[PDB]
Amino acid sequence: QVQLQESGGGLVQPGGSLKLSCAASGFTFRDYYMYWVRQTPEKRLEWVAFISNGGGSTYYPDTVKGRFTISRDNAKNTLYLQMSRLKSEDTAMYYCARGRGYVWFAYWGQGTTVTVSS
Amino acid sequence: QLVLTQSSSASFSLGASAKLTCTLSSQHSTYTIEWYQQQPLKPPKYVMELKKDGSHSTGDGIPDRFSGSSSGADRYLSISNIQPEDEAIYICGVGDTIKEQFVYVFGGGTKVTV
Repeated sequence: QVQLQESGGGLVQPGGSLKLSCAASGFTFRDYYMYWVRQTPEKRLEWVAFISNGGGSTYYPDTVKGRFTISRDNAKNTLYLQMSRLKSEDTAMYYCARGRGYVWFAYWGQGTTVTVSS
Repeated sequence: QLVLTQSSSASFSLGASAKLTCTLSSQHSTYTIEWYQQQPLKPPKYVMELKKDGSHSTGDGIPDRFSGSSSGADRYLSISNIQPEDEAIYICGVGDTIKEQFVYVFGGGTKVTV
């Protein structure tokens, strides 16, 4: 059974940085694409970042492209999301998701909330 | 101009039948979408992948009461014999590689109350 566990959220300030982690288990981490998807207070879902099996390719929406960095350490079975120059608009619940074939978000984590206040 | 417009939130009485709509933007009427279900305070859950011909494959733990069909730019999620556990927000999403770069749009979501 697949398990994804996020960590690292909390109350932060605009301009700061924060790094989120997602501990994976129940599957061979290195054999799958991993993603980060967030849900804002208004309930809207937003894809935030994607990384390939061995970390060779990464893609982001133009909304976070120059501020967020997705990375992974396959030896630790962990996915990361480095967030810099935090904006109020970054306030949301962040989820890590694992794909399956052509399906992007086949498996989701529990989510960690990042609250940016101003 | 990739957008997904979803039908309005509605309530259904246990045992009833529900049909939800997710409309693709005209230029992408032949796209394959994904349906996600999110129950109160819980993580979204993968429901199904739905193609232009209405064919689909559901996720694990999905009751046979959930089916999909299509009609042009419309993508439908049909919930048969509505149960309590079905109360949730249903969001559709669609991926695409526009300018050699990933893109993924979600719909506003539709809340189903029982």
